[PDB]
Amino acid sequence: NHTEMENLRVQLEEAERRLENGSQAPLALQPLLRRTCENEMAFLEKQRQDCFKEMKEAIEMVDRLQKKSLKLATGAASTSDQVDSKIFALKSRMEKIHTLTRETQERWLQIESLCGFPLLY
Amino acid sequence: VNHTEMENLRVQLEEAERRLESQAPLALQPLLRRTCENEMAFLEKQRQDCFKEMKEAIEMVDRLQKKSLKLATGAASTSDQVDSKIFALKSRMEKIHTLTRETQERWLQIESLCGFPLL
Repeated sequence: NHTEMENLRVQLEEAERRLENGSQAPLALQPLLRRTCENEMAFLEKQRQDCFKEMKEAIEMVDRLQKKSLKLATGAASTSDQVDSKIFALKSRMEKIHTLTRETQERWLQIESLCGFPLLY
Repeated sequence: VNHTEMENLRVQLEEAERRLESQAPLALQPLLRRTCENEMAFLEKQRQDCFKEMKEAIEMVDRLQKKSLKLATGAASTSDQVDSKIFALKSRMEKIHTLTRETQERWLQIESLCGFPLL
């Protein structure tokens, strides 16, 4: 009972160390921040999941195009053009997501070290 | 530059003034404000998605009243399954709603352990 326990070990170990330095935040914070940190990484993974899933739809669309009169279409974009810029968007988004998760990991490492206890992964 | 960097500063300087005369290191307040702001944003995007799906559903119900039929096996009709689409959605919206209450509490608690504002 359960991960509550490993938090405790984390806490007890630092309490021992503090009873004997650097930046230290109150030990009551460690479970609250480990939870927070964990929500945040989860939220990122689910964004990464979605972009993957949407990239997979895109691939399927390209498969359809290649498989399957035409008209004029105006001053707009063809469906093929629409798909190519779908991919572009998706790939920029996936880059955005990748840096966001590096930024977030850094932030959490900074928080750890200001706090004086572990929290990441 | 300026922007929210300034506001954080006023938050920090103010508390530094009180501390000079539970405490977390003041350098934490900007990192924690960012973090907290992310979490509420992530939450809101979820509330949005679920709203958007409850809207898709309302649309299905409408299409159903508008518009031949076989035996269908030992399963659920189109209207049966839409009705359960709505049930799931309503539950998700409820879990989403409690989650954001729990999350606010956590941040207030964090605030109080830290000794500075964050929401």
